[PDB]
This record gives sequence, structure tokens and C-alpha cells, in this order.
Amino acid sequence: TDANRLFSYFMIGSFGMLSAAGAKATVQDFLSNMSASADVLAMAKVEVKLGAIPLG
Amino acid sequence: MTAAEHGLHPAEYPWPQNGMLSTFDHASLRRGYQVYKEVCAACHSLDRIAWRNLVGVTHTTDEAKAFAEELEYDDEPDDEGNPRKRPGKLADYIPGPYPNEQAARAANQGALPPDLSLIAKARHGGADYIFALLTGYPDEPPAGVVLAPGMNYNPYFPGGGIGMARTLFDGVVEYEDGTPATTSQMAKDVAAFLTWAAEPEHDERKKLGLKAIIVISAMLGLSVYIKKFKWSPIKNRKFIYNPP
Amino acid sequence: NPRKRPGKLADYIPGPYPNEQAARAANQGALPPDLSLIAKARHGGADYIFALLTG
Amino acid sequence: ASITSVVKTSELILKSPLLSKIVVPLAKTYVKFSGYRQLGFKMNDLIIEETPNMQLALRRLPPTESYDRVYRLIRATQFSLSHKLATGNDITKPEEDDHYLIPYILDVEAEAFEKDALDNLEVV
Amino acid sequence: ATTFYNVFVKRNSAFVATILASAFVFDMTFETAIDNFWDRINAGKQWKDIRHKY
Amino acid sequence: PDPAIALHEAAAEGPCHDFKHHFDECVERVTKAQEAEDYDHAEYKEDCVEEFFHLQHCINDNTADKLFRVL
Amino acid sequence: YMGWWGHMGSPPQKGIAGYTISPFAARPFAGVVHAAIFNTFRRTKNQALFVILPVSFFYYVWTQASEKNEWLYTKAGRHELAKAL
Amino acid sequence: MALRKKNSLLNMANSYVLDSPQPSNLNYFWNFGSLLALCLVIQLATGITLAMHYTSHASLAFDSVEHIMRDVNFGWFIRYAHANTASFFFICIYAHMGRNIYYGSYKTPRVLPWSIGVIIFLLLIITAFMGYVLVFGQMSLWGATVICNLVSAIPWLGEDIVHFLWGGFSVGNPTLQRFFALHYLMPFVLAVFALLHLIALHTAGSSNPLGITSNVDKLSMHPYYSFKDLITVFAFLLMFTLFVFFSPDKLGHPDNYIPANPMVTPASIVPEWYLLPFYAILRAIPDKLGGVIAMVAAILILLILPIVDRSIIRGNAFKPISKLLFGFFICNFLLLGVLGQVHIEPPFIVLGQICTIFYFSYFLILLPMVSTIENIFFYIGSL
Ligand code: HEC
Ligand code: HEM
Ligand code: HEM
Ligand SMILES: CCCCCC[C@H]1C(=O)O[C@H](C)[C@H](NC(=O)c2cccc(NC=O)c2O)C(=O)O[C@@H](C)[C@@H]1OC(=O)CC(C)C
Ligand SMILES: CCCCCCCCCCCCO[C@@H]1O[C@H](CO)[C@@H](O[C@H]2O[C@H](CO)[C@@H](O)[C@H](O)[C@H]2O)[C@H](O)[C@H]1O
Repeated sequence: TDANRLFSYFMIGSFGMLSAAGAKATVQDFLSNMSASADVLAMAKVEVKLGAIPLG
Repeated sequence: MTAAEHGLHPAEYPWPQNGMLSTFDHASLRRGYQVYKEVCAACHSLDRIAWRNLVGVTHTTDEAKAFAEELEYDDEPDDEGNPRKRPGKLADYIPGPYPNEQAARAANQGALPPDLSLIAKARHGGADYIFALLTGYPDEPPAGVVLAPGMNYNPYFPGGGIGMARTLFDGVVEYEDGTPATTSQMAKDVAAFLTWAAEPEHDERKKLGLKAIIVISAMLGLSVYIKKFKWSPIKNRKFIYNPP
Repeated sequence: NPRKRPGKLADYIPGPYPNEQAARAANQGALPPDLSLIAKARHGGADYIFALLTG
Repeated sequence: ASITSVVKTSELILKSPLLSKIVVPLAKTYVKFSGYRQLGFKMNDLIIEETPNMQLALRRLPPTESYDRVYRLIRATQFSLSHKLATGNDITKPEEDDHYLIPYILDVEAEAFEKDALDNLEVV
Repeated sequence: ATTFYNVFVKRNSAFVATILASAFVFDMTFETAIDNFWDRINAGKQWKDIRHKY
Repeated sequence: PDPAIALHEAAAEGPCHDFKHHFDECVERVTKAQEAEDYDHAEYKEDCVEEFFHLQHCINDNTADKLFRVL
Repeated sequence: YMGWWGHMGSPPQKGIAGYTISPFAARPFAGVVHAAIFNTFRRTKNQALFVILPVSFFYYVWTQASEKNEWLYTKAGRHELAKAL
Repeated sequence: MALRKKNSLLNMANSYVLDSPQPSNLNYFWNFGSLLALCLVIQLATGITLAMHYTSHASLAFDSVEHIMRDVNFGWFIRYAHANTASFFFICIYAHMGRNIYYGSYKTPRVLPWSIGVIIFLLLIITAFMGYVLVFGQMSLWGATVICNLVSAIPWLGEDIVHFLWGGFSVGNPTLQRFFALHYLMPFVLAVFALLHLIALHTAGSSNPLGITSNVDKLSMHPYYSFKDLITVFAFLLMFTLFVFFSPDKLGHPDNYIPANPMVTPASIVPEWYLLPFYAILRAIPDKLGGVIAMVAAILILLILPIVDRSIIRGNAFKPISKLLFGFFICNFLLLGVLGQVHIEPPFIVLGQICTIFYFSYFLILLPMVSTIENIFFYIGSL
């Protein structure tokens, strides 16, 4: 029966699905190490006051 | 070795964060920061933590910037190349009480108070050791112990004689949340805080591990079905031998 | 407290200025480069230094 | 080790009445605990064959004996991978555990050892 | 059920497309589900639970 | 007032009473030995660290969970 | 010593008929409950001594050694420690 | 002819991972080879990633590792994955060697894969030792100090060699920089040797748990062993997950989270757990040089198993006495491990000496005796 084959491909496909979801998670999390680290993200975005600054 | 030489091993306390699914109690973390700031920071540095690290853990961005802006840090030189100070920013590290080791030891009868950023990972026992140590100064040293001058008896510290005196007494801190600041409460809070300092990813790490455990368990179950499925022709094989 | 000592052979030859800003302030904005590599850091090498100082 | 060595030493033991009295019962128990018969092997099926000498002895087996050996190895491999043991007729009975290969390998080795001796002969 | 097989499984291109689309959906929903679960078992503990005081 | 003070006292009088007695006996002996003259010029000076550890280790085992429950 | 498919280096085979069924025709988990219980019990019982004997012996050794060591570094064990050094 | 067979490059992959003929009856202990391949891949991925964030200067090394833990996105994971996988690599390598000893994989015709394997084992020890130094915590420093001072026992030139390896008169920045470079390199050498021992094995093919020929009944490596290998990959990753995410410091020593201090000596310099048996062997010999030789001999003595095993039968499946002897050998190897982490005190000093003698006497006395006797029992017992 088609039912019979379909079941085993549902198992194979579930396994492929979790492997794909797991690989995406693994790659995305692992490669994010290469994005700017927390110290860099804070070395940027510099904040400055304006109250100190006189006209001219 | 004698148990004295090893130090008494600390009890296993049920910390909120013990447990595969448990985060830190962030209200305790905040209380613990207040203990660090009002008691420990007199002698101990927390050099690996920046003001930005408290944000969204213990403090809002505004509270943390306020803490940073109260301090002065070394700026780049002015136009005549003279040194300058600036107010602190979120990316600054929490500054130490002493400029160098020599200053630290001179203030502490020769002993050097370690940096506390990693102390929870750098001692067997972790939070339990910190909690046990801070709460474990007996009123009287066991009869027959000879303490060196400037040493205090504490059984959890290896050798028994520690250069750090008892520091937590009921009501040395006034918590902002109305929690009674008992010796034990303050030690629990500060020990939680220091554990967070040593492992700030702890909450995120355990959530991702929950996801990993679930997916990897499912994939393990499925991999066993698939293995059995593909191997069934070999396992089920039958032979008939007719000698020629 | 900080302290000074007399120099030893392993010490590096000390500069006239503590930082770039001090250097530029003393030289009408220009920064005199470090001369340790200047002969390799310019096309020409010794010839460039000789030509410049005499030119 | 050489099969020759094993066979010679065994013969020394079987000769000595004292020795045989104590060793033969032990060896029978050992073989029962060894449990190769429970996979339908004969003892000789277990001898290491990836040696030039043993390859030659296997080529000298009579066709019948050789075909039966291949069946026992394939059967045992199947029981191994199934984690089942032989049952019924598949279990090797003590009377069926014949040394079918020992004569062949002893002849192969006899020649190989003679060859080594004779390579070292000195005319007097 | 034959229909299901014929559409999603028979062609490998369709099967792999189905697997990847499923992976996308699983990934998104599982993230959301774990987030909610984690917040319930760690209730009153996390920064989001105490932030309102400030 | 510190919850630990009362829990430790309760555990000493109760489940760790045998260990409390040992430590007490030890301190009595050592103090008495220190009282006697030419103690400073003795080979072996006895402490009570061992007995102290046995007591503390016991108290901690009976108290740990109770203490953290009231914080 | 090993060839390849077609000439693997088997003695010539003859007279063995091999039969199997498709993975799709089989129950992959047929008799799994029986095997998980009875087969694993059989296989574990057969190998138990080879694990239990060495583990129990070396655990006993360790236990005696660690208990002696502990006792030597007590007050009671002062004298025996002095002799042992 | 199929492309996978026709094309020379594809054919090499084919011959190793797809059409490779395997015995049909390999059990789960044959899966450690692929787990060791997985460990080696995880160590390369995590290792190369850490190298992108690590600074090899001694003034900055420890701080760079804290930067990884605290600032780099997922840095905690990459660091703990790398550190824990080094432990798992040794669990899998001891398992793989144990499997090879129990099933007689070292016998003809597989002496060459075995012998290259013993070298892989040495490279792994060196690799993991150098990596441990890179943190430049207290265990890093005091580990490099004591281990490199063993070389001082080499007569005449020993001191000179130590100073040459350190690049100075003590462990310091030069040592750290050179261990970084070598720790990066050594895993690639280890991968090449891993590949060589497989090429060597290809001539005979895998042994099997019965110790008989498998030439009669072969199975393609794929799909059967491919899918079998996934079960242990996921089992491994479950174990990995429990350590990496839930207990990342269980296998380690807290002393390495204290920055290196040449003045302060730690309470106890004990190596990483997987080195402990060799450390116990070294302590057992009172002589400094004796100890070092014994420690190296404890690894190199594996090279004589092909000689000292006199059995006419390959492996222990059918040898009850050999199985008992092997059980005692393995448990003794674990006891040596435990004795490597106790203090040098009675009664562990004498016990360590007894266990060390037992370790060597297995190869030199017992295995030759037991294997000879079992030969005779098989022959007499089956008459
Ligand atoms: C005025 C001094 C002082 C105060 C206040 C102080 N410490 Fe210390 N601390 C020390 C000194 C000195 C040492 C080192 C003692 C030694 O090595 O003998 C030390 C050591 C420690 C150690 C490590 C002990 C070890 O195992 O090496 C920890 C943890 C610690 N302190 C935490 C704290 C915490 C938490 C507080 C307060 C909430 C605190 N300290 C308050 C001076 C202080
Ligand atoms: C067999 C492969 C490897 C093994 C067994 C191994 C082992 C180790 C070990 C034990 C440490 C100490 C870990 C710690 O406690 O923090 C470490 C650190 C390190 N390894 Fe590896 N390593 C391997 C491969 C590599 C490779 C290929 C690189 C590539 C550069 C690398 C880079 C590093 C770096 C940068 C560190 C220091 C950062 C740190 O301690 O995390 N490793 N390694
Ligand atoms: C990086 C480390 C190693 C890797 C990746 C590795 C990988 C493998 C693989 C994949 C196989 C074939 C599959 C298997 O039998 O498990 C194998 C077989 C083998 N390995 Fe290893 N191995 C490594 C280290 C070692 C060591 C240290 C030794 C010996 C001390 C060793 C000796 C062998 C032997 C003798 C075989 C043949 C065993 C047989 O099939 O009967 N290997 N190895
Ligand atoms: C892609 C072709 C390049 C050839 C080398 C690549 C790898 C390769 O051959 O993979 C195979 C999948 C191999 N497994 C086996 O031999 C194997 C054989 C029999 C049974 C089982 N298990 C039981 O159930 C097996 O696991 C394996 O894991 O060995 C790696 C180590 C190899 O890596 C290298 O040497 C290169 C480098 C990365 C170390
Ligand atoms: C062969 C590879 C091919 C090229 C593929 C390129 C992939 C590189 C993509 C890096 C993407 C990272 O992007 C970022 O991912 C992290 C997780 O890593 C997510 O972060 C989210 O989950 C993580 C844990 O997983 C938490 O720490 C975080 O609080 C949360 O926001 C971000 O929501 C997303 O902004």
C-alpha cells in the first residue's frame, strides 16, 4: 500500500526535517561568532551631550 | 592531607539556578550587586564586567549609565597632549579599588584580594563555596588552632587562616526592595551575583540546551528507527544450505 | 606608589614626546614619525633621507 | 603462534598421565565456556587465516569441506549480527567438532619450517 | 493517502522542498514554544519579570 | 535577625548532639592542656579542628535546605 | 587479503541460498519487546562475570586504600602515619 | 561503468565511504572510529573559530579567552564545545583502542593500522597538552612548567632542550606563542595520520567481533554503516549537550580560571583527567629519568602487542581467560587514572607501584602466558 511506504518516508522526512532545522540553528548560531562582538558593538554607537556646547 | 589543609567541603545548597531548566533569580542578582557595591568592592575588583553587562540583567540602561557617569575614567590626551579624565560610559569596565597589586597588598596586611569576576568558576564548589566562606566564620576559632597575625579562622578556606575578615553582619546593607539584610540573605545574594558574573551566558545557555536536548533526542529516536528500517533485510536474512 | 629607576641595556631609547598629541602640539600640527623603520618605509631608503636633509 | 607449536605442546601433555589427568578436564570446560559451538562453529573455523601459510592450507581443503566451512562462517556471521545463538541442529555437538583443517596446516607449516631449516644448512 | 505520497514524497525535489519548508516552520514555532515554556517555568525570576519596577 | 543562627543551634542540640559533645569534650581537654605549664615546650599540640569539622559538616547537612527555604 | 566486489577473496561458495525481504515489507521492530527483555537478559547474564569480577575487585582495593588514607590523616592515625613516612 | 567508479577522485571517496566492503556483523564498538572523526571535525571547527578570537601573547591570552566567553556571540558555546570535546575525544579514543585490543585488531594483517594508530594517540596527547597551555591560567602554566621539566631528565642535553622549547628560562610569552602555532598545526598532522591508518587498513578491511574472515559476507559501508553511525552520532551529541549546555565545567579544573602566576603555586598540579593514568605510571618510578621512560614506554609498549599475543585465534570473543585478564587490565588502567589524582601519600604510593607493575606485566608476561595456554586448551578441548 501507499500508506505503508508513506509512513516510512514520514520517519525519514522527519529526520531530514530535524536535521535541517538543527543544521540551520547550528550554522546560524556558530557563525554569529563572526559578527561584531559585544565590546565592538559598544565601541560603536558613541553618545555625546549637547548641553556643554555653546553657540558658534 | 589533613582535612584542615584541604578546607571543609561546602554543603550543597539549593540555588535557584540549580536545575536544568532554572535561570538565576534576577531580583537576587540585583540585590547581590548592591552587596558587592557596598561591601566587597572596597577590596575586590570585578574587572571583567562592564557597565553594559548589568543592563537587562539587573538594571535598566538608565540606571547603569547613571552608575557609569558617576565615575571618572582616563580619556585620550587633549590637544596639548596633557592627560584628561572623562565620565564613564556603558562600555567601560567596573573600576577596581586599587591601582596595582602592591597597593592592594599594602591595604590588606600583605594578602591580595582576588578579582571576583571568575571566582565562582575558579574554586571547587562555585556559589556554594562563596556562600559557605562568607557565612562560615566561627565566633571563636576551634581551640588549639594557631592563627598567624592578620589571619582569621575560616574552615572552608584551605589551611583555615584567611586574610579576609568576616564582613557580612546583619544590616550592613539596606536593600532597596525591603528584603531583610541578614548575613545569610546577603551571602546568598552576593554569591548568586558572583556566579552570574562568572558565567553571564548561563540563562541563554540552558535555554539553548533545552532546545538541543529535545531536537537531539528526537533525532536519536528517528535515527534508530531509520537504522532498523534499513538494516532489516540483513537482520532478517535466512539461509538454506545444500552441501554440493 | 609609582617609582623611577635608572635605565639598563634592555631598555628602549625613549622618545621626546609622551604621545602623538604632545608631538603635534610641539610641531605646528605635524607629527614627526618614528625613525626606526623610516629607511625601509620610504622609497629610496638612505638616498631619500640624505636627499631630504640636504635638499 | 604456529599451529605446529600448539599441536606439539598438546601432544606432550596428552602423553604425561599426570598432566592429562588435570589438563584435559580443564580444556573441556574451557571449550564449553568459550561458547564458539553456540554459533555453530567448529574449533578450526576460528584459526586466523590472513597468513600466507593459512591461505595455502585453505586452498588445499577438499571442495566439500571448503563449502561447508564457508556456510558455517556465513551462518555464524548472521547469528553474530542478529545477536542470536544457534539452536537445535545449528549448535555444534562435541562429536561434530572435528579438526578438519589441522592436517592441512600442519603439512603447509612442516614444509615451511623445513625450508627455513634447510636454508641454514652447513656442509661438514 | 496515495495522493499525499504522489504530491509530497514521490519526487525527491518535492520531498526535499517539503522537508525544508517543514524545517522552516518547525524552527519558527519551536522557538516560540520554547520561549513561552521557559518563561512559565522561570516565572518571576527573569529580568522581564522585574523590569516593571524600573 | 539571622535565620541561620537559630537553625544551627537547633541542629547542634538535636541531630548533631553526638558531634556537639565530641567538640565540647575536645575543647575541655585542649584548654586544660594549655592551662598546664610547659605546654609551649611540648612536641604535639592538640587542636579541635577535626571535631569542629565533623560538627559543622553535620550541621550543614541538616540545615542547608531549611535555610535556603527562608530566604 | 581483501579484494573487492567480484573478487573479494572468499573460498568458492556453492550451495548456500540466501533469502531476505524488503525493508518496506518487514516490521523493523518485530519482536522488539521480547528482544529488549529476554534477549538482553540472556546476553547480559552471559557476560556478567567478566565485568563484575574486575570491577568489584578494583573497587574494593580503592575503598580500602582511600579509607586507610583518610584514617592516616586523622588524629587517631598520627602514629601509623609517622611510621608509614 | 558508474561515474563513482570511473572518475579517479570520486572513486577514492567511493572506496572509503560508499562501496567499501565491510563485515556484516560489526557491533556498536565499531562506531568509535566515526565518533573520533566527528570529534576531530568539531575540534577543527571550534578550534579555528577560537583562533579567530584568541591572542597568543601572554599579556593578553587569558583575557582573550574571557573575551570569547563574555563578548563573542556564542563564544561560550564554542569555547566549552572545544574544551569538552577534547574530553570526549579521549573517551572515544580509549574506547576505540579498547575495542582494538579486545578484538585483536592489532594482529596480522592489521599491524600497520595499529602501529600508525599508536602514533595518532601520541599526537593527540601532545595536541591536547599544548591546547591546555593556551589558556594561560594557573593549570596552564604549572602544567607546562612541570611537564617540560621532565625533559630535563634526558642526560647531558636535557636542560638545554627545555630552554629551547620554552624559548627562554621559564614558561612565558615565547612558550605560549609557540604552543599556539603548534597546537593549531598538530590537529592537521593528526588528521593526516588518521587518514593513513585508514589507508593502511584498507588492504585487510575491518576486523569483526568474531575474529574470522568477513570475505565470505560483505556489506557496503553505505547505507548500512552510514545509518548505524548516525545512531552513535546522536547519542554522542546527547552526551555532548549535557556537558556543554548544562554542566560545562564538570570535567575541568577550576584552577585554570585563575590567571597564571609564576610566584603562587597551585595546591595540586594534576593533569587533565585523560592523562592521569600516564601520570600515575610516572609517579610510580622514584627515579626522574626512570619515570619518564616508563611513562613513554606505557604508550609505546602497545606496539609489541602483535608479538606478545601468541594466540592462533583473533580477539577475545571466544577466550574466557583472556576476557578476564582484559577486564583486570582495563580496571587497572582506570585505577591508575584515579591514582594519578590522589596526593602522593600512603597508602597510594605502594598501590600505584603495584598497579604500574600490573600494567606492564599484562604485555610482558600475562598476555604471552595466557594466550599460549588458551591455544593448548582450544586444541585439547576440541579433540
Ligand atoms: C576589607 C577587605 C575585604 C572585604 C570587605 C572583602 N574581602 Fe574578600 N578577600 C579579601 C582578602 C585580603 C582576600 C584574600 C584572602 C587570602 O588569600 O588570605 C579575600 C578573598 C576572597 C575570596 C576568595 C577566597 C579564596 O578562595 O581565595 C572570595 C570569594 C572573596 N574574598 C569574596 C568577598 C565577598 C563576596 C565579599 C563581600 C561581600 C568580600 N570578599 C569582602 C579582602 C576583603
Ligand atoms: C585534536 C584537535 C584538538 C584538540 C584535542 C584540542 C584540545 C584543546 C584543549 C584541551 C584546549 C584547552 C581548552 C580549554 O580548557 O579552554 C584547547 C584550547 C585551544 N585550542 Fe584546541 N584542540 C584541538 C584542535 C584545535 C585546532 C585545530 C585549533 C585551530 C586553531 C585549536 C585552537 C585552540 C585555541 C585557540 C585554544 C585556546 C582557547 C581556549 O582555551 O579555548 N584547537 N584545545
Ligand atoms: C583521530 C583518531 C582516530 C580516528 C579518527 C580513527 C578512525 C578510525 C576509523 C574510522 C576506523 C574504521 C572504523 C572502525 O573500526 O571504528 C578505524 C579503525 C582502526 N583504528 Fe582508528 N582512528 C583513530 C585513532 C586510532 C588509534 C589511536 C588507534 C590505535 C591505537 C587506531 C587503530 C585502529 C585500528 C587498528 C583499526 C582497525 C580496527 C578494525 O576494524 O578491526 N585508531 N579507525
Ligand atoms: C569522503 C572520502 C574521504 C576519505 C576519508 C574521510 C573519512 C571516511 O572515510 O569516512 C568514513 C565514513 C569513515 N568510516 C569508516 O571507515 C567506518 C568503517 C567501518 C565501519 C564504521 N562504523 C561502523 O558502523 C565506520 O565508521 C570515517 O569516519 O573515517 C574518517 C576518519 C575519514 O576521515 C579521514 O580519515 C580524514 C580526516 C578527516 C581524519
Ligand atoms: C555555509 C553557510 C552559508 C552562509 C550563512 C550565513 C549565516 C550567518 C548568519 C548569522 C545570523 C545571526 O543572526 C542572529 O542570530 C542569533 C542567533 O545566532 C539570534 O539571536 C536569538 O537567539 C539567540 C540564541 O540562538 C539569543 O542569544 C538571542 O537573545 C536571540 O535574539 C538573532 O535573532 C539573529 O539576529
